[PDB]
Amino acid sequence: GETTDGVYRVMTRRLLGSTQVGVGVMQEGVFHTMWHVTKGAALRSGEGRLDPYWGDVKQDLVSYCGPWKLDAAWDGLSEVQLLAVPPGERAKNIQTLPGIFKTKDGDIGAVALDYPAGTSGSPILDKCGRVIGLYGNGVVIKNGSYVSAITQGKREV
Amino acid sequence: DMYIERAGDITWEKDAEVTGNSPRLDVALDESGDFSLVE
Ligand SMILES: N#Cc1ccc(C(=O)Nc2ccc3c(c2)CNC3)cc1Cl
Repeated sequence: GETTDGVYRVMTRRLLGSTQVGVGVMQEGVFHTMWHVTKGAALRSGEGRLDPYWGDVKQDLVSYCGPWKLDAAWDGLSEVQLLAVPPGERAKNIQTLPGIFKTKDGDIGAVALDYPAGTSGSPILDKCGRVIGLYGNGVVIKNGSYVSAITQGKREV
Repeated sequence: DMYIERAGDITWEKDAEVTGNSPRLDVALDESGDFSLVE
């Protein structure tokens, strides 16, 4: 069905009514989302079917119809926009300066914005509108609030 | 069965609502893709 570039809601009719389980990015005929949103399951876009192509539980990423296409990266200095798509609410850009997750394998940018878990998969953008990562995987801090990493996949060849 | 619905274009919005802090955190990432605070 619909394969136009843009941000999409990931819904389910398994629970009560229509529930939003997450968000995703359609770019170059590939649907990109977080692994914990779909658990690698098949998706529907009208009459059409989207089959998983690549996935990894540790990176918490998954692609549909083709290999991961998003390769933009945070510059480590500039503010970014979370194009948050919350359940039952309109797509909304929120500008913030990301912090840093310091790990044994390197540093990763992190946005300190709290949203309903069904917002996971929402894209984080740079000043050019390029998707530098996805929102939805991070940590819970002292005040009970969430700080998500800027999770980006790898583009092959 | 899960399904997708278009929610909009991926664009940067000038004069969007600016909020949130920039915390530097020591974190660990396990095999299940779950983060944890290192202390
Ligand atoms: N604000 C907020 C907020 C709070 C919690 C979560 C969340 O639970 N994410 C998540 C769930 C399961 C797995 C993973 C991450 C990676 N490994 C499995 C997302 C958000 Cl956006």
